[PDB]
Amino acid sequence: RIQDLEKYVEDTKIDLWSYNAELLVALENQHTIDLTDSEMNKLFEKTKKQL
Amino acid sequence: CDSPHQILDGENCTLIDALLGDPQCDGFQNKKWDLFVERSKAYSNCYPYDVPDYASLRSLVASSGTLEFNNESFNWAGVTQNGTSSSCRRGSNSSFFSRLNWLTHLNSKYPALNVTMPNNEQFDKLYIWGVHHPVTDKDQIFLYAQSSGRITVSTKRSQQAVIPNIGSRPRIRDIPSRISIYWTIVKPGDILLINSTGNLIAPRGYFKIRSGKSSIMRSDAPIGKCKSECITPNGSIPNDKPFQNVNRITYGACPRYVKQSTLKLATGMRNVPEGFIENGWEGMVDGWYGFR
Amino acid sequence: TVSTKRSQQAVIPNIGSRPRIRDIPSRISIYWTIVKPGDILLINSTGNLIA
Amino acid sequence: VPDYASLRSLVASSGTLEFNNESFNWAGVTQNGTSSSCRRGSNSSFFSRLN
Amino acid sequence: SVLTQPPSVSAPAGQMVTIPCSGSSSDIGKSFVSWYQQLPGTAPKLVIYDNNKRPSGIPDRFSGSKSGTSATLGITGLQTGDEAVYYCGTWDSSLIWVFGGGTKLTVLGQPKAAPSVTLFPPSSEELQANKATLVCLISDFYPGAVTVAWKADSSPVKAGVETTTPSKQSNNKYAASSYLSLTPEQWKSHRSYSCQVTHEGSTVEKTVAPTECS
Amino acid sequence: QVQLQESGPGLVKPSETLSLTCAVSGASISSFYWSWIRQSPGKGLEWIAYIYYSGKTQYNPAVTGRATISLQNWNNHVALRVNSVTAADTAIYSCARHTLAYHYDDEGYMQPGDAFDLWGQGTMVTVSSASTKGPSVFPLAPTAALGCLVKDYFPEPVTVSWNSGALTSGVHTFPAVLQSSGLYSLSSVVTVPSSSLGTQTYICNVNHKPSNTKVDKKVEP
Ligand SMILES: *[C@@H]1O[C@H](CO)[C@@H](O[C@@H]2O[C@H](CO)[C@@H](O[C@@H]3O[C@H](CO)[C@@H](O)[C@H](O)[C@@H]3O)[C@H](O)[C@H]2NC(C)=O)[C@H](O)[C@H]1NC(C)=O
Ligand SMILES: *[C@@H]1O[C@H](CO)[C@@H](O[C@@H]2O[C@H](CO)[C@@H](O[C@@H]3O[C@H](CO)[C@@H](O)[C@H](O)[C@@H]3O)[C@H](O)[C@H]2NC(C)=O)[C@H](O)[C@H]1NC(C)=O
Ligand SMILES: *[C@@H]1O[C@H](CO)[C@@H](O[C@@H]2O[C@H](CO)[C@@H](O[C@@H]3O[C@H](CO)[C@@H](O)[C@H](O)[C@@H]3O)[C@H](O)[C@H]2NC(C)=O)[C@H](O)[C@H]1NC(C)=O
Ligand SMILES: *[C@@H]1O[C@H](CO)[C@@H](O[C@@H]2O[C@H](CO)[C@@H](O[C@@H]3O[C@H](CO)[C@@H](O)[C@H](O)[C@@H]3O)[C@H](O)[C@H]2NC(C)=O)[C@H](O)[C@H]1NC(C)=O
Ligand SMILES: *[C@@H]1O[C@H](CO)[C@@H](O[C@@H]2O[C@H](CO)[C@@H](O[C@@H]3O[C@H](CO)[C@@H](O)[C@H](O)[C@@H]3O)[C@H](O)[C@H]2NC(C)=O)[C@H](O)[C@H]1NC(C)=O
Repeated sequence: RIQDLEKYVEDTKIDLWSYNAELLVALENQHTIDLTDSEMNKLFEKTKKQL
Repeated sequence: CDSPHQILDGENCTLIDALLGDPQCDGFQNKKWDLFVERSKAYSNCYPYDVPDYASLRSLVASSGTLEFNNESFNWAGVTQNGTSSSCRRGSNSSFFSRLNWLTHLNSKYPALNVTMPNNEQFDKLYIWGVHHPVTDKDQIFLYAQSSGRITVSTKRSQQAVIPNIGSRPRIRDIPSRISIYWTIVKPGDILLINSTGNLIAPRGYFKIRSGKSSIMRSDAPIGKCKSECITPNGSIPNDKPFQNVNRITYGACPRYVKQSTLKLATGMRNVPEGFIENGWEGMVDGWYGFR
Repeated sequence: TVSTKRSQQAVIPNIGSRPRIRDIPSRISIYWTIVKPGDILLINSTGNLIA
Repeated sequence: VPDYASLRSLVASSGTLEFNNESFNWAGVTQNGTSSSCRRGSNSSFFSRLN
Repeated sequence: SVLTQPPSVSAPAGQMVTIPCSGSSSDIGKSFVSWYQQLPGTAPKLVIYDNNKRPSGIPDRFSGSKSGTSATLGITGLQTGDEAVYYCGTWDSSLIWVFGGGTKLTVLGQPKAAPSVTLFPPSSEELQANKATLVCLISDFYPGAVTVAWKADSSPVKAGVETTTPSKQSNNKYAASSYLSLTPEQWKSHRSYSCQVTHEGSTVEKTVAPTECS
Repeated sequence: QVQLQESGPGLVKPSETLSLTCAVSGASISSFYWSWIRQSPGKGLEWIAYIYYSGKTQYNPAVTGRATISLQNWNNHVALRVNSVTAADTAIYSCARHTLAYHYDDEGYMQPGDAFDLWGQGTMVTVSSASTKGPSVFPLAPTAALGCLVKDYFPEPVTVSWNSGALTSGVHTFPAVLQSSGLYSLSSVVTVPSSSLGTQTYICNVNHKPSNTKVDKKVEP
């Protein structure tokens, strides 16, 4: 009984941390891409409004 | 890596055998530690023994992280102290667990021991003792005059009582007898009481318990001279990345175990080989954005 | 012997001295037994029972 | 049976009632003991795995 | 001896006494105090632990107190059995134990006692070993003041005499012994010896005389 | 019902080491603080050192570092060795118990107590260079009185009882005296009723522990 539970705790913990990690990367990248693209899009607009 | 966390290699010895004092584990006496390293090659050379709730005893002692031991003096009335058996050989002569005292009859008589030992200090005292399970009734009488044994280790808070169960056990180190080990904690202002009629392998004192950060780890890894805040059974890892894939078991400032074998974090922008709408400029190097 | 149709509990009194508390060196161990509906509790004792 | 769930959970995890029987020279005792509660059709019997 | 206490005090039976214990501020001012009674010939006994507390078996007759650098022991209604020496003691700064000098408590009112003198001749065994010694045993006499001299045939003895200083006995009455070392040749070479025990109180001067071959 | 009995030698050659133990009874040695104290003719009452099963130990500075207190578990004794003995070291040596302190110290251990709970009788140690000489007990015969006489016995002290310690009342063990030869000599008498002058036998028990000589003489007119 106890061993079944001791495993199920550390197991279901690893799951929840694994999901939180995958989501963080995807979320984290999808944002990294947007900041870099937008910073260029700002440079284009900064030049146009200047001309 | 040994430098950051004090490592104690349990070479050839388990943690319990070192606590009891298996002749191999004499070097570990009164040594403290941060992390103990139980080996898989480690074996028990002493008298056959089992201990109920072994894991709890092992996990409790590991958390304290010290085998500091102060001896105490008990007036064992009319019994032969320092009982020895060939099962735990010691160099040349035969011996016994270093921290336990095998109490047998003295001149064909075993008087009922009613001994007392208080705890006047402000910290908890942990006594480690046991009971002997003779293999046969003849061996029982040979060791202790009375036929049936009774042991009752008491304290103001709680009371433990064990009855020896006589019977055959498989010969291990040619010894068919067994020993059940128990532990009792004596809080400050409390007092230890032992009333036994026989079969008692009483202790030689108490272990100083401190509530600490120490733990234990089953590993076959070697130890070198280096500083790394993490320790896993596979070995030591660096705590730079916030996720690890090595092992479920960690100790120290370690990343969290994830099933994923790799997670690429984007640190640059989208790479587009050859304005900007179609593609980016490969030749640019001094900066990231620019004008052509 | 405290018994139910589902399970059974049995304890033997262990004699011996205990450190005196309130001038009473003897002790008492307390147990509990839960009896589901449709089941019957029965107690068998020959001594030392505090029913 | 004490720690019933553990046996259930350990037997369940194994997932096999595979069974081979061995021989134990039970000297001078009556094997195949029988009780009227464990009927096997007409005659009385006992648990199939126990002696 | 960094604790000062008077060498001796005296009081009649049934009255009160006060034993002072002067010290510095490094010892008593900081630490606690304890009082110890040492009856003659016995191991010293503890009388007062901490400042005012007395152990079990110590009558409320005894009482203690503290006041800055000095401590005080008190006994009401004295008995003759309380004649002993009393020690104050404590820790000091350096955690080294210091006892006081000592206070010899004498209790008065015991009536005068006449000395019971008993003179034993030399043993038949000692004589058989070419040696001999005469014993004069003085017991249960009140004021210590007793003078003892030996007489060989009603003449002053030359030398070879030793006396123990008197002491209180279980009967709370003083006792003492005197020894006269004698040659076996000189034992029968004279008619009689005698120890004269003049008692300074009343000058009773009692004498018992033994003789050789009687 | 805890008791102490200090076992010790009678004499000790100067500049040598002095061995000493006191036996404890009915209590574990590890349960309380123990200290030695010695009384001497002159030079006050002198505490030497205290011990505790922790290892905490303090020595008196007036006695040089030569004294080292130990305590032993097999025999349930607390011991005391002092090397390089001088003539000043002659005294009676007693072991005594501290009052439990009821307040721990740094690292958890109990502190030494502020009072000496109980004392043992003690043992007289003499710093001499002469050889120990055994005693010789010649009885003296006779409400009357009789007694034994211990003559020319050298180790400083000597116990005398009557009938294995049965005869309590009417006994008086006298202080010894130095003979000009240089050997002490004590003698104890006992008052008894004359009606049993041949009825109840009288055997005194003289015991000279420093000479390992116990001699029981008898009295008869
Ligand atoms: C119950 O049965 C078991 C096995 O049937 C008994 O254990 C066996 O006991 C015999 C002797 O009693 C042992 O034989 C000896 O083995 C040593 C090992 O080298 C050898 O040096 C001796 O010369 C002798 O042959 C045997 O090893 C042992 N086997 C095991 C597995 O323990 C047991 O003693 C029986 N108990 C009773 C109460 O009858
Ligand atoms: C770090 O140490 C752990 C220790 O458990 C390693 O995990 C173990 O790795 C071995 C392979 O070296 C696995 O063995 C495999 O077993 C299956 C059957 O169970 C067999 O079919 C395979 O051929 C292989 O022999 C073992 O299962 C695995 N244990 C666990 C609990 O995962 C690990 O590989 C070491 N290295 C790293 C980078 O983690
Ligand atoms: C708890 O400690 C007490 C204190 O010793 C133990 O009591 C003692 O028990 C023994 C064995 O029962 C008694 O000895 C027996 O006495 C009977 C009287 O007839 C005699 O027939 C037997 O041959 C044997 O000598 C002993 O008298 C008794 N002492 C006292 C003071 O009660 C008790 O057994 C201990 N209980 C435990 C360890 O569970
Ligand atoms: C076995 O050892 C235990 C532990 O010492 C004994 O229990 C103790 O017995 C004594 C008997 O003198 C008790 O002393 C009592 O103390 C109270 C305190 O108010 C007092 O009023 C009484 O007059 C008596 O002096 C003591 O309390 C008791 N418990 C402890 C913890 O010491 C036991 O008697 C021994 N013998 C057996 C057969 O168990
Ligand atoms: C049971 O075993 C213990 C093991 O500790 C025995 O304790 C040891 O007893 C001996 C007795 O001779 C002690 O030896 C003494 O050591 C001192 C200190 O160096 C020395 O000055 C003495 O001359 C003497 O040799 C020994 O120290 C002591 N402890 C140890 C760790 O060896 C105990 O005696 C045994 N009990 C029985 C009944 O066999």
